[PDB]
Amino acid sequence: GLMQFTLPVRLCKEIELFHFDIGPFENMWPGIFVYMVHRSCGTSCFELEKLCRFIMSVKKNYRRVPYHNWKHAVTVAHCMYAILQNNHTLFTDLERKGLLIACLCHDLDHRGFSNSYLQKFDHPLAALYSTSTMEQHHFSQTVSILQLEGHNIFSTLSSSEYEQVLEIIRKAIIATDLALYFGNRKQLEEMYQTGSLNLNNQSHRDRVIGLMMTACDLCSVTKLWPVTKLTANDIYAEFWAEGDEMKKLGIQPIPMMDRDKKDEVPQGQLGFYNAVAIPCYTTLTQILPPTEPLLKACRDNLSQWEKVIRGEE
Ligand SMILES: Cc1nc2ccc(CCc3nc(-c4ccccc4)cn3C)c(C)n2c1C
Ligand SMILES: [Mg+2]
Ligand SMILES: [Zn+2]
Repeated sequence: GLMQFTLPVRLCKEIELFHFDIGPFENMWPGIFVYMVHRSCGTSCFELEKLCRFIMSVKKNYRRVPYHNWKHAVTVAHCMYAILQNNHTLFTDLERKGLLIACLCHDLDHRGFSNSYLQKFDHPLAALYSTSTMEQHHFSQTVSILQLEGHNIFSTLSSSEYEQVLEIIRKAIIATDLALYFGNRKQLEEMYQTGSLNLNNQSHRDRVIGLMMTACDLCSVTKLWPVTKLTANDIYAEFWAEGDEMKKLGIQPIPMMDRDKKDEVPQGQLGFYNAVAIPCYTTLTQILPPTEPLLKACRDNLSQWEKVIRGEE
């Protein structure tokens, strides 16, 4: 009960910054996550024994793929921790609880393949879930683990507080389907600009949590250049494996997934920063001004990709 988690001084200070890298020591990531729950939620949010057992079952259910792995889960949760800590008074007790768990769980049991590949392979999961295939699976795996004995971290919540948090988590995880982000950000753009955005309106809060989920999920583009550059290799290593599997089904993959077209990566990153990342962190900064360091870091990385194209590195 009087048991803090504490971190070495360099981590204690840097973990509060949006651009923090959780580092290569896997055995420290559980403690980093518990540290973040304790500071953003409280030492009383979860029974430590249950939380530790829940974290280790979540870890066990992430696969050894190059990008959509346990490191990505904890990275996306740290970005959410940074957003929550810079926007102290905007979020409910239940939202603080639900969103760090949602982030840790959002890619549970990912196989390194897109919704599109599952649909073309005719994977069983594509028949069970016609849209946001992997994301409905991730929520389903979250509920499974919550129902393991000794794993219900929400046990002290009332019946209706419990249903509310599981509903925050479901919407948060569904929102990580990037196909839904474009529409969601357009609506948030219009609401903010006509002045109709209202954070007492639940359907509005939902949209804003959706955008935060996109922002955390994409946070590799908000790191220092050497982190951003090295994560991009992991990201393309999955896409190219998927491209290879598309070719096995007799389908030319899109160039993004075709390892023969590696040369167009710098130009593909530009498109991505311009069409997805910058718009994402721009609208997030408009709604939540203290998240501006994410937009600034993203702009700095776009400018580094421009330098790569000009052969200045
Ligand atoms: C967090 C993060 N999430 C993602 C998701 C997708 C992409 C890939 C962008 C991208 N490359 C291409 C491309 C590359 C080589 C040849 C032809 C086309 C097209 N397109 C849209 C990146 C870089 N991401 C990052 C950095
Ligand atoms: Mg995902
Ligand atoms: Zn993800």
